[PDB]
Amino acid sequence: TRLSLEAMLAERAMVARQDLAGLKRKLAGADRVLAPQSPEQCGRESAQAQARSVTSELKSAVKEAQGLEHQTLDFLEQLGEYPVCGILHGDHPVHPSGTHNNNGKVSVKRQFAASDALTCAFRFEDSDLVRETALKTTYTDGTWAGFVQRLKMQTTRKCVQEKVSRKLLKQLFPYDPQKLVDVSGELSELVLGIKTNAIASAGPPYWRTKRDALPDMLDCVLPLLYDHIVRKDLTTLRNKHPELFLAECKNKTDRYEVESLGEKTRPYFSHPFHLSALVSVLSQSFSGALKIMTEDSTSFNAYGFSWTNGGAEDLAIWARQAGEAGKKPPRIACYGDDTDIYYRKDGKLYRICPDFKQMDGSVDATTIEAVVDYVVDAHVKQYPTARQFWEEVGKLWVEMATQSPFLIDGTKVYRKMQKDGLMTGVVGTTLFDTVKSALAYNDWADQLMFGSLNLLEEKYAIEFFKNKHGLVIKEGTWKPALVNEDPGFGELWTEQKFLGLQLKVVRRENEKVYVPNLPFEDWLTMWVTPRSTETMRERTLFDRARGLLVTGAVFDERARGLMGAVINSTAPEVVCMRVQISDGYPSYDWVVSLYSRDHPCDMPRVFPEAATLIASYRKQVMDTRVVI
Amino acid sequence: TRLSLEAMLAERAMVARQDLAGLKRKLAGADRVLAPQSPEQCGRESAQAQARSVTSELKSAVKEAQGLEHQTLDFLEQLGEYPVCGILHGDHPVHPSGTHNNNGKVSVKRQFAAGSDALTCAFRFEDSDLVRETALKTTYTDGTWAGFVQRLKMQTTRKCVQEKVSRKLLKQLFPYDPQKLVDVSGELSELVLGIKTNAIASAGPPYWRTKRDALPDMLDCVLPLLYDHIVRKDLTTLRNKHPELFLAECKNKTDRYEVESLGEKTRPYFSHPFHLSALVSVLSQSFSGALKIMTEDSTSFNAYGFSWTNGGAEDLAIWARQAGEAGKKPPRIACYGDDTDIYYRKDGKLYRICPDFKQMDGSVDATTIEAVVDYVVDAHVKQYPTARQFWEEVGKLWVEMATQSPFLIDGTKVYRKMQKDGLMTGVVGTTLFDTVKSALAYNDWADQLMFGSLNLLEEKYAIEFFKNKHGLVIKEGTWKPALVNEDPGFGELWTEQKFLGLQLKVVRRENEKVYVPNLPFEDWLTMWVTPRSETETMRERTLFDRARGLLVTGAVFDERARGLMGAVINSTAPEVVCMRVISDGYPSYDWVVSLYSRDHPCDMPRVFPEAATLIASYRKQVMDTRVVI
RNA sequence: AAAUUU
RNA sequence: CAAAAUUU
RNA sequence: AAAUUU
RNA sequence: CAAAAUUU
Ligand SMILES: O=c1ccn([C@@H]2O[C@H](COP(=O)(O)NP(=O)(O)OP(=O)(O)O)[C@@H](O)[C@H]2O)c(=O)[nH]1
Ligand SMILES: O=c1ccn([C@@H]2O[C@H](COP(=O)(O)NP(=O)(O)OP(=O)(O)O)[C@@H](O)[C@H]2O)c(=O)[nH]1
Ligand SMILES: [Mn+2]
Repeated sequence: TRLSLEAMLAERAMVARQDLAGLKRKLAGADRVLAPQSPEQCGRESAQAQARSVTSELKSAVKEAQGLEHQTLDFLEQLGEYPVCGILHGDHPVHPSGTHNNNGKVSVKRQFAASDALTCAFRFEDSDLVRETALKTTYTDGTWAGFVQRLKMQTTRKCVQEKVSRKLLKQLFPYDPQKLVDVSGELSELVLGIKTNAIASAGPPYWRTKRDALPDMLDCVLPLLYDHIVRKDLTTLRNKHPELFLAECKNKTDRYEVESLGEKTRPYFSHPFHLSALVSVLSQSFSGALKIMTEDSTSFNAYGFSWTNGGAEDLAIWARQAGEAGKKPPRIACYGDDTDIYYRKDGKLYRICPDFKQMDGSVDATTIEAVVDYVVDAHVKQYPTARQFWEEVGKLWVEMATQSPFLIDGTKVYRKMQKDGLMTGVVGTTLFDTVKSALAYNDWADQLMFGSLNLLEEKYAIEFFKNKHGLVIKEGTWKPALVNEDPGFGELWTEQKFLGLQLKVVRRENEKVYVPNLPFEDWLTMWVTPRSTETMRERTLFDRARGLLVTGAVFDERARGLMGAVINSTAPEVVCMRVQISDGYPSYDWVVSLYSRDHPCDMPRVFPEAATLIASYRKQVMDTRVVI
Repeated sequence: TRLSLEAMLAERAMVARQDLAGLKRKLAGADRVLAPQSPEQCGRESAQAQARSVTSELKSAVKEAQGLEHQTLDFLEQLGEYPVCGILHGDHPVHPSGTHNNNGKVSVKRQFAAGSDALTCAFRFEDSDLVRETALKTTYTDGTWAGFVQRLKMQTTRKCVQEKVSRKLLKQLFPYDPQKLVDVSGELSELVLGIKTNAIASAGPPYWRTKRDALPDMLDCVLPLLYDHIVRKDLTTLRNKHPELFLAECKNKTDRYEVESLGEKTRPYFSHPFHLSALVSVLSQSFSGALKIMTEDSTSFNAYGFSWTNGGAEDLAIWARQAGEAGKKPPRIACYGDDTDIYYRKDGKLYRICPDFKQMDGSVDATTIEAVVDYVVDAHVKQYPTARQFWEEVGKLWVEMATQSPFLIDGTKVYRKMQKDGLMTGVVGTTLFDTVKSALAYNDWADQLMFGSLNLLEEKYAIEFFKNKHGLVIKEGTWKPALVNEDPGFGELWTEQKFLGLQLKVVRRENEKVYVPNLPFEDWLTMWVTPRSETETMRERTLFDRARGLLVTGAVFDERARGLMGAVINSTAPEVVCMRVISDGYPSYDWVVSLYSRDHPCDMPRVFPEAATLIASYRKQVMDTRVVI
């Protein structure tokens, strides 16, 4: 009741942005700063019909592939059935009563189920292109057949142990010791500091979101785990409550090639919240301290690299200092299985952008153990009072990464027969892949110095990584290319992709700004396969179009036109409504600014008078000093 | 959707306090710090039945009194009918279609309706005969036509006396800090945006909706129009073209009324246009913020701003004691509207009078009103001279609203007060105007004591004096001088009289004396059973809040009232105590004593000390990572 | 809430 | 969405 | 949101 | 709740 008028106006503002009908009415006359758009190609009805037709074909293709028989799970170790956890937190079990329980045994059921975006594509683009694009890739749960095949490939690959030491990791993966979290502090506070996905599964035995399981984890399971860690008593705990150390093997819903649905569906592992949270203390602290290649010339690390705020140009600057192959250091930087390589032949700069196939399967136990050691050691050198505890956590970490028992479908509990091979989904997954990859390329570079310059060639490179590192180069990814070291306006560094994107130079006045880029076809693939009321659907179209523009679609003339069309199609009320109000849009100029070294600024408003129109008030200066 | 666990816990905490069902489950049986309470007298069904029975009698009494004929409104000037305002703000009229409009004329309909959980609680925990007689004596009601018109006439037609007043005299009685005054030479929009108001109060004509709903129409449309016409000396053009912009509504106040006197007494007030009140509030609120009170400055007669808390109750006593021998040295006099505390000595002994004026607004003369407006405007322009002319124009509007505004009552007929004298209660500054008139009269009273007229201490001559010399009527039985207990014993009263509706009492804390407000049980009980007013939960929560409020105001210092409020508090379900709406605390005796003392502020004690952790299902446990393994 | 990436 | 990096 | 006061 | 003062 008793409120200042200023405050009252603010309250009215918030409330107003929730009333769609009122927004629609107040914005109805407003000047709209339209995005650049390409013209319509056909009407709603035709576009919907074409979308329906494509969706219908995809649905049958997916349903057929999902119907395929899957091969036996004999390649895994069998450990029988596990009893459901009996642990109570107050008046309820930590494992909910009616869930994931077949006659007292833990059970799971894999889901393999069978577009607004697609309609937009047909509305604004050539039918044949949209149709062939939409029929090649689909966002899907995948297939049993594909799931099991990839699982086998991930769990039974012949690996090679890397030759690694702390000295070598210090060189390739330098970090700032002062940025490491003081893990000598009290454990509860440290755990409370970790970030996570609130709606991700908390794993066994919570069988609900991390948000829902949080109290059960912190108040009940974590102290129990701590007590048993510090008393060297984990085996008692494991035997009495096996579900506390159980993972779930899941099929990843993803953008999969329709052609290969029955051969390829990615598995990952969801671990218990209490274990992942504990390991995250070390892992997230270490991530925060890690340098990237653009900050330290010895680092092979791109885990942490950003294209924005000069990053794209930093990559180029870093790359150019690469030396003559066999004489001076190349420039190599790794992010998981994805690597950018620069070297000179007769002073000319070359680039390779190779990838590894099902890489996690090739990550050897030595590399995993060395990475855990390096992270643990980094912390205990800086905070020595807590050495023993964190070494124990180190052991759990390694176990989760290599040997965790797991469910797939039903009650049968499996384990990977060999220790080698990374259990994708463990905390630190990406770091493990990055390190394995970097050790291999570090060895590769050493061999160049010893004179073996034929390792620059596809044939010998593929042989080398297979034989010497147990790593499989993805077909067609070893294609050295002459780099455009100083690109012209609108020209590319090379046609190759690193971290899914090409590097290009665009003009601003007479300056060159380095920005990400892809051909239209790639942007279109992303557009028509979203990674998923009428109002929320309309708003999602708006948001996805903005996102793609920002990522680099704005620098492709056809993609920019498509995204702009979608943006301009979004009703004013949907643009301006309160959301989890973002009523700006990525203009070309703003996106260029984002990738440049400019100070951060807000996206331009779609409706510049929205604030005042929504409030039904535009301030007018009234001077109290006037002569009367 | 990626957050820290700490943040996730915080989100869960906020959500949890809104999930009543979950709160109910988690706090069921929780360790509860019970308030002191008197025992149950009867159960709910019996108490509800008794409440129903009392409510039924009150309803008939009110309905009968509302049926009484009212006297004609011929004592006011008639101005005919006003056309509804045609001003548009964008796609809508400022005066909404189909409201307050009788065939194109502004119209209004007075509401006198004949419409308790509180009463049920009273019966649950107190003697039936006492609750019943208490509840039948006072009711919260719209009042009556008969009573409304009688008080309206008394307010608009009283023979007033012009005060002898000047800036010099007001500086003396109403000192202020000039440095606290708002810089009113700033830009107008910013100044207006800075005023506080009641969001759900009527915005008046021509908006005919809440201030919250009318705010854009006011700021964006009407206020600039008003400003343009002010600065061009063109207000009469505006008045003629859009009369509704300068129209008030005369309304009946819903209030606690004696059932006996329903047909004789219902308070009238005036609701003015938002644009005019907002403008004047810039000056008035600024001035209120600068005003000193009697406990800060020995010359001040002003209690507008006084607080009983944080030593205030003791400050009153300290201030009072320095009163001198009547006819030799200054008394101690302090005014808040029509309510005044007076201290003097006869043969060195301290006496107290707590007189009140009857329908005081009717007695406030136009000279006093004009002087107060001048004093406030001048205070600002002395500090910020660049804006003199504008604020003098606002000064003129201010006077017009407080003495001569045209107004509706019921139907389309527009009235005006025939005489300029008499305050139109509801204008911005209402309380200050009353306070000043009252203080001028008492200042004169005190002067006459010095000139030798010591019989003005006596009821007979005091009443005569205020009537004849100031046009003010002392309410009967409010002039009763009393020997003050200057150093009160533990549990003793300063005197039995009320100032600002409360007695002053001394309570013991260890071996210290703390000065606190107090009333007899019957008064607290009257307040309890007549709330100044939806789920069962919100009703239960309101009971909890009213019980706490009364305790804090001083009910905690009466044994039976403390017991009643405590019983209500202890009856409140845990979920209702702990839900999102300080909130989950209760006023213990010790905490309330601390509030009235000069102690630093602290939170009320928790009803459920471990509520936070129980609700979260998490108690932090220290786990040491430095352990040897 | 959204986009890209691994 | 299992862990994650980069964006607004 | 709530109590008292004018 | 017409303007308000004090308080939680
Ligand atoms: O969502 C993801 C995608 C990829 N990765 C990591 O990326 C690495 C390789 O990805 P992958 O092992 O999942 N299969 P992939 O190599 O993509 O097969 P292909 O279709 O031939 O390219 C693995 O080591 C994963 O751990 C993730 O951790 N999460
Ligand atoms: O709710 C209120 C009460 C009082 N007042 C103002 O304060 C003045 C005195 O306040 P008052 O409330 O004590 N009563 P008064 O009308 O003088 O006589 P009576 O009814 O017999 O006790 C009134 O005359 C009004 O101007 C208000 O503005 N609002
Ligand atoms: Mn990959």
